[PDB]
Amino acid sequence: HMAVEVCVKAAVGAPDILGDCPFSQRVLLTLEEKKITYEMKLVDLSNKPEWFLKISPEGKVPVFNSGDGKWIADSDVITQVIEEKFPTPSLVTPPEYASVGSKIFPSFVKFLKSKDASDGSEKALLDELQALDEHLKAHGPYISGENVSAADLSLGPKLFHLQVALEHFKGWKIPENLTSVHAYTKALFSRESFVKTKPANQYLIAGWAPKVN
Amino acid sequence: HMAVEVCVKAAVGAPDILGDCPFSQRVLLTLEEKKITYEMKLVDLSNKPEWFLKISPEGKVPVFNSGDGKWIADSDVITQVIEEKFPTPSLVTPPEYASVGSKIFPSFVKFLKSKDASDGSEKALLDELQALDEHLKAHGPYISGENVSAADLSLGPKLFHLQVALEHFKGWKIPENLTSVHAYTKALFSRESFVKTKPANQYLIAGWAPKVN
Repeated sequence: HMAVEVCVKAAVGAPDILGDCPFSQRVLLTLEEKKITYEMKLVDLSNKPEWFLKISPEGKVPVFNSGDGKWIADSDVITQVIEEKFPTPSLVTPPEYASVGSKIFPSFVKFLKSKDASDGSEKALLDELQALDEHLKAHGPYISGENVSAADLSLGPKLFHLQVALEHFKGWKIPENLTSVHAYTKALFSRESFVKTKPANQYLIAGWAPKVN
Repeated sequence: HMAVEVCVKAAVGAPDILGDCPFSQRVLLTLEEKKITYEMKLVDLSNKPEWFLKISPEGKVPVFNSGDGKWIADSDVITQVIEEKFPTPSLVTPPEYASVGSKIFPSFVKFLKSKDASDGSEKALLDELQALDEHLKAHGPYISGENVSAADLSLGPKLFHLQVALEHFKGWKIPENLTSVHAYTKALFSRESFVKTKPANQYLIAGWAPKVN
């Protein structure tokens, strides 16, 4: 029977280069951490190939094959299907810590797209990071203590995008007085799985550039 | 080891009565169709019990246990975790038909909440149902032909809510010139699994009533 497969976003105009999808990176982080043998198939969404449109006709990424031939979409769905089919090593996050940092990504996009300083977007984002800092100071170094879980593989890519896009477009960085957020991103981003699956800053910025204007 | 379990919304003030959650009904429809032995645990969200807040601390429904002790949320996640752990009988919808009727439910809520007739909400909903009718006329009686799949178990509850809430609050019904939508809802709603898991019209209307005003 079939191999384990994942289709993710490639850099625009470079089909052999990994793109900036943070939902695709969550799935890649899961597959790496569980030491599963798989194949990453890159798709340039501005030039959707024949084989891709067969597998995912609505052109959405990521799409995953567990080796059964049935292609499934949505990174929440995918990472949970992976947890069931490949339970060891466990990456289960306790439900008490499931929604930790849930509003950081929407607040990041809100502040990035912003043109007004009286917007309240910066404060709303800062308040969201202050809450994450408090949670990490109390129950860290990761979302669920001493070990990396699913919630980290989801939030990690989102904080990476926040870091690169806000520095480039705004000159804004997660403030250093948020010591627990910083130890968290320092620890998470330096992981063998993150370093491998992270997009080059270049493609992250290029991807966000049209949405900023 | 543990039993298969699902926590769903109960009628407000009646913990022994099945509530109106259409995402919970999708999961119940999946569990019935796959002839899986499970237990439905009812939760009155206006009076969240002790045991429930342990299992799902963010108070969200549905929540599901496949018998491993690990509670999971989101009906898209749940129904796909069920498809992997219990593949026979298959309920896989081909991805080509995955997004069929995707905008019907948001358009229904838009038109229900509406106070203006010049809103364009009615037409937007009608256009969405006309497209579903065309798809069903061409590739029916269900979303994926002759047999019921996952997409039907998702859309079915949504069309049921649309039917009951729009008749009660607006005097609006899916027009009868949409013959394929009607054969579809006639076939789907009469199924042993639907009849069993459907909320009483009463609790559907009561649930929507505060959101209409």
